[PDB]
Amino acid sequence: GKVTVDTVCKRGFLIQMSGHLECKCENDLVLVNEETCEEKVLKCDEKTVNKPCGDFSKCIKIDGNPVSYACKCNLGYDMVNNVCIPNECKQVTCGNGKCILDTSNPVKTGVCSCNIGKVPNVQDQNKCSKDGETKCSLKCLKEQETCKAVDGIYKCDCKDGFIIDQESSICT
Amino acid sequence: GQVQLQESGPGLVKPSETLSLTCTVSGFSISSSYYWDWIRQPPGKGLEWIGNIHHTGATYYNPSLKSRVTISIDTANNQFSLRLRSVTAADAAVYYCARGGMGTTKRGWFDPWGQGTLVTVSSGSVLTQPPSASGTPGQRVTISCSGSSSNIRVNYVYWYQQIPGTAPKLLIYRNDQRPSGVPDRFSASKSGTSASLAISGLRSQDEADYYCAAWDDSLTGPVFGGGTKLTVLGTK
Repeated sequence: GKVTVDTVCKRGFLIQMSGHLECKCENDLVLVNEETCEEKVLKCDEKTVNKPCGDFSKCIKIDGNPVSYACKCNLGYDMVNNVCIPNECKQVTCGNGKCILDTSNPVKTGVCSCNIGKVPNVQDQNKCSKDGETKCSLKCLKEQETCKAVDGIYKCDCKDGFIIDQESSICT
Repeated sequence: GQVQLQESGPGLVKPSETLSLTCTVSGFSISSSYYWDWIRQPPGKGLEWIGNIHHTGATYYNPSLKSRVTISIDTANNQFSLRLRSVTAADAAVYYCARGGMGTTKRGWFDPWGQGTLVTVSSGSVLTQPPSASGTPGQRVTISCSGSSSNIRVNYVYWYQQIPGTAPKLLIYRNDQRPSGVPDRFSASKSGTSASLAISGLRSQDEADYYCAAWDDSLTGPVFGGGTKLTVLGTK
């Protein structure tokens, strides 16, 4: 279940933050598990129940008077600001970073993983407030791509002098 | 570049064999943000989507075929293949490969299409369209496409024209928009769960099969209509 440098993010791509790796999706697909992206539904109703509607969220039926259909987080997650975060990360603030689960402490622990250029600060409750360094360890094998710091995360992007084509995602 | 697709396959398979097909993509890297789709057409019926693969290995399959179908991709040689097990006479058809778009704005968009390979077998639709339409030169004809809340209402509709002997070709994209080269006498619209294709100024060159298509969120994949065979009277 761990996302490693060898993981293939299906219909997606890997990104790295100061203390972990995660999968992001191509176009407007959504994560259904940590390594799989799928086409999202635009409306929840009877015929799309249990279909992906967002990252780690699916359409569910809400019984009542009237019956409704909503997009609710998968098991293990809670909706905070309309985003599915792990239960153990409920109301955890990391500053320049995000809360994640620690498969180094395999006991269900919420830790802070920080934007590239920041590291956890032991003086600030392990928040992402200490300027710091992270080594990119992404492979980036697709031709004319290398690891780059984009928007505070490491990802495979087009070599210097090259521009990504929007329609195909090919570096030209 | 000049993306082109070409199918290779057996011409004849025996019942219970596994049909194997291969699509070669040229002028373009298969390691791109697209789906690589297999679609088939029984010799006198409509289009049926079989499945697709992404270069990361993720596959989508038609549920009705899931138990018998495997699609694989070979990025080093820019190829992708179809395996269909326990072939029966019902599997005889023209098989096409195509490049399908990803995401809400492009899913259901197939361009370019392969020429198609005929698969014969030896011995031993979700969207509804009128089966046929007809008119005389100069008239306007309309072709209906009735769907549901899971495909037409929430997903973009696409129209494809199949001149006899040729592969389907994109005629209309994103409900009402014309690809360069299709004249404006071709129009299309969508309302609720239904869609319509209007052809003005009918001429003999229009005689062809017309198919609507849209991604279905219930089945998780593209669905085609049964097709409308447009015939022009008084022509050749």
